[PDB]
Amino acid sequence: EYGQTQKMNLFQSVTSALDNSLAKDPTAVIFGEDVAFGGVFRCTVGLRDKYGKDRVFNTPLCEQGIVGFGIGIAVTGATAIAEIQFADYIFPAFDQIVNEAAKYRYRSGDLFNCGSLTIRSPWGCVGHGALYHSQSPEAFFAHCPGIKVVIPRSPFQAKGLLLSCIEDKNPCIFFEPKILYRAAAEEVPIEPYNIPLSQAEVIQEGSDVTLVAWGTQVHVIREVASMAKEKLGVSCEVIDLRTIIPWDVDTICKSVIKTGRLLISHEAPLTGGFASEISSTVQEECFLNLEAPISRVCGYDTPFPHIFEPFYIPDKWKCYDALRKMINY
Amino acid sequence: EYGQTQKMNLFQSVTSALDNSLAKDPTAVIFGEDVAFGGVFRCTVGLRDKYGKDRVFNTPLCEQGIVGFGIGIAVTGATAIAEIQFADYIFPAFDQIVNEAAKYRYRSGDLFNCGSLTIRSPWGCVGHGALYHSQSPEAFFAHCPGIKVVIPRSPFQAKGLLLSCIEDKNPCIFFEPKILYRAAAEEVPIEPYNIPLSQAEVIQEGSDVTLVAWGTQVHVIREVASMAKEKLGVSCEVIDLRTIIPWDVDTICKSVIKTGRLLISHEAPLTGGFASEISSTVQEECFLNLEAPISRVCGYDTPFPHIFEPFYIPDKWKCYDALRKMINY
Amino acid sequence: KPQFPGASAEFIDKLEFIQPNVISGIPIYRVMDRQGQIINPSEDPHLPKEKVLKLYKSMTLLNTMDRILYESQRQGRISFYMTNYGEEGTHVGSAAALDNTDLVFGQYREAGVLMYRDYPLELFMAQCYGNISDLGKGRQMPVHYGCKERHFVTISSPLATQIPQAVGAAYAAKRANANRVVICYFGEGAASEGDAHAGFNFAATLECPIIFFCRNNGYAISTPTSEQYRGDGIAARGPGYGIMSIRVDGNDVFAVYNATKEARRRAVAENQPFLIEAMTYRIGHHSTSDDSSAYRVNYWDKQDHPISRLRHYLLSQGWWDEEQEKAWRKQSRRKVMEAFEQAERKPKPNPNLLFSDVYQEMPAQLRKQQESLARHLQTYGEHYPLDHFDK
Amino acid sequence: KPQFPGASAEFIDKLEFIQPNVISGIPIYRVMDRQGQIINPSEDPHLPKEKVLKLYKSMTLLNTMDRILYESQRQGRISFYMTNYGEEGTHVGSAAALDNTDLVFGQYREAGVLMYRDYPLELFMAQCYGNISDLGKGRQMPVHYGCKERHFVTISSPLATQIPQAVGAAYAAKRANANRVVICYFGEGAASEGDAHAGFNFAATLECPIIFFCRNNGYAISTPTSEQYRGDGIAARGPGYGIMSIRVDGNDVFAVYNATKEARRRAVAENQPFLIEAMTYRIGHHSTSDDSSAYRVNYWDKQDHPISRLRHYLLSQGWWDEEQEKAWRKQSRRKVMEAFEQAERKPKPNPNLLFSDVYQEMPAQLRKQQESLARHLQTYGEHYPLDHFDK
Ligand SMILES: Cc1ncc(C[n+]2csc(CCOP(=O)(O)OP(=O)(O)O)c2C)c(N)n1
Ligand SMILES: Cc1ncc(C[n+]2csc(CCOP(=O)(O)OP(=O)(O)O)c2C)c(N)n1
Ligand SMILES: [K+]
Ligand SMILES: [K+]
Ligand SMILES: [K+]
Ligand SMILES: [K+]
Ligand SMILES: [Mn+2]
Ligand SMILES: [Mn+2]
Repeated sequence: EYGQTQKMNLFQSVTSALDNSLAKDPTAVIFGEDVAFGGVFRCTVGLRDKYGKDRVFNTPLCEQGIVGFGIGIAVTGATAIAEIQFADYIFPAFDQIVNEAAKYRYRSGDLFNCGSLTIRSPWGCVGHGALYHSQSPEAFFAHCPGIKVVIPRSPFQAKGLLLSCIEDKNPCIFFEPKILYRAAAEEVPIEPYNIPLSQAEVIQEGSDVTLVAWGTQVHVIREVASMAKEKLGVSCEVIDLRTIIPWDVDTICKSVIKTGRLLISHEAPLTGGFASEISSTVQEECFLNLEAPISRVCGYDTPFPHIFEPFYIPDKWKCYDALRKMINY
Repeated sequence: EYGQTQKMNLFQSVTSALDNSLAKDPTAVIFGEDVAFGGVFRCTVGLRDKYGKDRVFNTPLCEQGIVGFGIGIAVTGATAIAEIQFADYIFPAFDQIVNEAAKYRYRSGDLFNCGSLTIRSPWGCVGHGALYHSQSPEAFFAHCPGIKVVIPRSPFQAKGLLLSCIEDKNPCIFFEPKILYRAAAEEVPIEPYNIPLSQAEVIQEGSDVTLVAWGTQVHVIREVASMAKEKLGVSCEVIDLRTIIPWDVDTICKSVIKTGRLLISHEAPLTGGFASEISSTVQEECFLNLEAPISRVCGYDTPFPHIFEPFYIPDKWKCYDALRKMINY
Repeated sequence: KPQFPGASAEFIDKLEFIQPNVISGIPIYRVMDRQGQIINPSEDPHLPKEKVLKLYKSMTLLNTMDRILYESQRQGRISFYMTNYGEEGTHVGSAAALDNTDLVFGQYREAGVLMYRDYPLELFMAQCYGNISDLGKGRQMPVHYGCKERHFVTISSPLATQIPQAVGAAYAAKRANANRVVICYFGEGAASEGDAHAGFNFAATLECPIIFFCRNNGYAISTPTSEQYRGDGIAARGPGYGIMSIRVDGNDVFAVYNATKEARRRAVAENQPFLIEAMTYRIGHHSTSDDSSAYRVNYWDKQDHPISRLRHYLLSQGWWDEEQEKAWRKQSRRKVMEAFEQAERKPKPNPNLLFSDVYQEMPAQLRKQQESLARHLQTYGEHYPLDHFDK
Repeated sequence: KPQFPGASAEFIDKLEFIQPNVISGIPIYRVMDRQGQIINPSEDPHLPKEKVLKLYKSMTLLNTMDRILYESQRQGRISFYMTNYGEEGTHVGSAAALDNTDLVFGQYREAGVLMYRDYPLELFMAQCYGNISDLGKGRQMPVHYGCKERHFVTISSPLATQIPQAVGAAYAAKRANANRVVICYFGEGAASEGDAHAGFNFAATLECPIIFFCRNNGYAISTPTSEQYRGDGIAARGPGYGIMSIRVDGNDVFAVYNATKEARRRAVAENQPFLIEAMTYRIGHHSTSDDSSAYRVNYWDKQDHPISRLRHYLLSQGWWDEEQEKAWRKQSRRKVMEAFEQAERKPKPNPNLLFSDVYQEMPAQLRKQQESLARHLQTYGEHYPLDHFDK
């Protein structure tokens, strides 16, 4: 495919995307809490030694500062790759992201921009992260015109999507599913390559039902697809959304026009979750093809619990049962 | 109805709700930027003189501080009525609202709570507020279990709903449509009264289509209802949602089961706006009754512009045209 | 000797709390008195006549424009305005000390910096009217100016957000060996925001060439400083972050100039932040939305005004007179009125422009919404003010 | 004399920038040396034997519990842990100076405060295991303790959020004439957050009876203080907000005690905030998720440890000996092990409890989701660890 590859898990593919970026773009800098020694998930190991202390460095412990600082770097045209240590701690920077980064180009009539900013952050459940190490905040950002929000499902996908975020001329939030950081490795090009933003990927074709998810939850719906085939004789089309905003409306709609049924799943809570935006759009576009109501299989409308995690998450059984009801509707 | 009433516009009904509250609840305090002299919209005029400088007071200019401070007052059991000067400036406090206020009771197993906190803030378009004096942030808060979000359409409604927020044992955000502050007065009880939270109000019965909105936009859909009747012979049921979360699912669904058609409208941008949550829920619950796709008539997916405001907002013509297409579907 | 990594300090064997000294705080640096006389000759910057006349003419031209735009807002011709009365000295004294290409971030009450940099009257006007000439495309509220050519970052309403941003620009400047400073203006109210604490700290730890310039004008809208802080103003906070700090009489253009000039030299040379707190008084209302009589001026307007103080200096030096004052008042009025008339005659921009620049490229779904408005206007256009807008 | 409303100050006629003094910062207050000898008798608090033995036994019982829970996490028995090594003196010295009903807000590394207040071993255990006895219902990560009976506000992971909250509680206490102080603990890293700047400022302007207590232990995870700030630590920031401030040797229980006692008296009497920066060293890893060898201890563990320093004091006074040390080590181990065994035997709480307390009353739509899980478990229960959970 893309020159020489090597086996990488997700943390290593992130390190490789970042190394590629600082090798080819002399303006690029990487900064945040504890990034200098390699980061608490080891995503920046080696980079300070390779590229210098002025390019990979620790900031003070202040998320509103990190994002404000990165916007300012990007205003000058330099590539700024900010890290927020867990996506749960992105909220102190919410005003800098929503009122500042997202609106920077528009409000200046394109005199100024912070296009060269990317914010990367660990995201999603991790077994025992509880309320503040498990969150999936993408729906809070989906309602903010002017930012992009991108979430990969695997090492190959992560490196391609992150490089696209870094290079894209708009402020981007890149959420890394932390439960995948040391999951199975796969072949990843050593050299840079890009995967397009605002493009969903149909990873398995099918004819009876369309399943949509992102991040780790893609792997859950792939397993649900295999259960439906074996237990029900049902052919499921499985789509990784990849980009939360702007999202690939056309690919999802085309699939649902074919299948007539849609199930969307995400770890984030149901109410106000991004599944509502996908559901209400597909319903408007595909209304005449819908054989059953669009299903949403999500986290409960509660904070993310410590000891009850196994009961909280939208697992393959929850998703299977929902799919079973939808096919019988 | 409720003892002696007097004519009040919306700012005056707010002053009256707050005066009632500090008269009957000795713990209650009111605080924020510029509240001591009466506030920049005059909602707290007279209260410092009446109740004392320790009860109605100015804070430093720091929204994360205002909300953190109010949570702390409420942790002790005292009623804390925080003001955020424009809803556009609520974002610095987003971490204190989402990670702290909303999760306070849950995460402590009910050992501690901040139930006695209310945050009130001017909200919605105002003719020339541009990007930072016009916002409608309710969808950002809708995705956060543990808070309530309430928006009134009129002076009588505002006083009843605000008193319910103040008294409710959960942290509440009360958004005041600032374009209504000095709009037409109506009769408002001088003494306290309550309007229930999580209850929509059907303000006009109809049989062909259900229209849902909140705040100022309720008045727009009421006028659209009168246009549809005159121009199309269409009977519209008009519902004020009132509470954004937790919202009155049953009332909306019952209406749509009757009419078979639903149009939802809100000034906030379409994508990730709260209309998606209402649409996707009604679609799941009422699927077999839907005669046409659920319509959403919203602000565009852009920041809120200065000179282009007349073109941006989901006005009665935008809503009428959508309704016309839906009835012809 | 203590071995703790967190501080460099001796032991002490008596319990003694450090007491803030507020009653006798950081002294206010002043070069000329209220009569425009130099107090200490060794501090006199001895600026050349033509530059001092530029300070003066910039301040008065801004005053002229303020008077006209304020009145234009009261007549319903622009939606909003904020005047700069009493603070014009902090603007031009500091701008005069900068290189043309030093990057400026501001709050909203620093228009004199753009004036000093020769920003055209036409473009101040175009932004307040949101007309076709506005490079901001009419998207923001009046007085939210920006100019890429004159290195003045577009103003935004949320307070203090520009502070950590200016620090990041300063870092990038350091890496590029730009040999330029960033200056970042804000009010004493805005200094209360969490962003100020982030900016100050990041500037010192990351060693950034930046001047933090605080206009302390005694009020944040209705809020007096006794309710804003209890420390010795904003200057007293700088040293705690490791920032070289100074307090200046901001109604004295020379004191402001001298402090900004020295800060700029050292910040760019040493890659180190400086804080200047300019003490002034907010003569006008907070904005056209504020009636300051609801909560509180002529002492300041008549005794200690930056324009009066520099005029006296100019009269004392024989560099200005009544005849020159009279002729300049007249010509600057005429220049402002000419820009004003031209600005009111222009249409507003094409309504399509509400959709571009959200992202660099318009997403397909956003183009669809743009197309939806076009179709809407074809049917319902008579209900919209289309004749005010370019077509 | 300057007339500016923003500061109280004289004029000065020479340009002079205020320079931070970092090399020789705020001195570190110390009552006993590393040999447990009193340095200045007039500072000796002469606490009675039984209270000093409580300080010591609280510190060592916490150390015993840390060792056992750390090892329990390495064995996979609890999901997470954070030790308190080297900082046990800041905890008990300060708690000893408080009234039982003074309200505490914390960060996560102040468990000794709860120990000192006689929080049962069973409930430290129950929270780490998330078992049926946990009053937090197993909802939060381990070490996120809370106790309403002992006035210790439930810990939360987001840093510094408790700071402006503690200030609000202190305000409410003032209004109620509670005659109580609030104390608010945080690390030197957390002091970088915008919330710290909000809390400090609101406390001084609103005149609140609160003690801000900063543990400065030289690291915030991997980040050394040279990268956290460039000012003279956290103590040097207090005066700029108008806060009485002091720096203490936090490995000296008496220095910590004396500073907390005096701050409490004055804060409650005057309704005024105090800041204490306790200088210490983080002996352990940041948490069980951290391997500190990746970025950096025995100097501190062996030369300057709060427990060793107080033991020496106790041995010097003839108030403890080898036989007492040996017997106490044994009994506290046995008490911790007894709580531990009991905690591991208990089931986790009923899974329904994941839904309650989101709001006070469960909304109807939330009850519907609760009902949906119950129905789900009736069909698919064999795929869930139901036998670990109450029924
Ligand atoms: C985050 C935020 N909160 C509140 C406001 C509303 N506001 C606009 S200006 C202002 C006062 C600012 O005072 P100061 O910084 O002292 O500047 P000055 O107007 O006195 O020059 C306030 C509260 C805002 N723009 N942004
Ligand atoms: C807002 C936020 N950002 C980041 C974190 C991740 N984090 C948990 S503890 C920690 C270091 C805190 O250091 P310090 O305050 O010095 O306390 P210490 O652990 O040294 O006692 C960090 C960065 C968090 N919990 N909250
Ligand atoms: K980017
Ligand atoms: K409430
Ligand atoms: K700003
Ligand atoms: K906390
Ligand atoms: Mn001010
Ligand atoms: Mn630390």
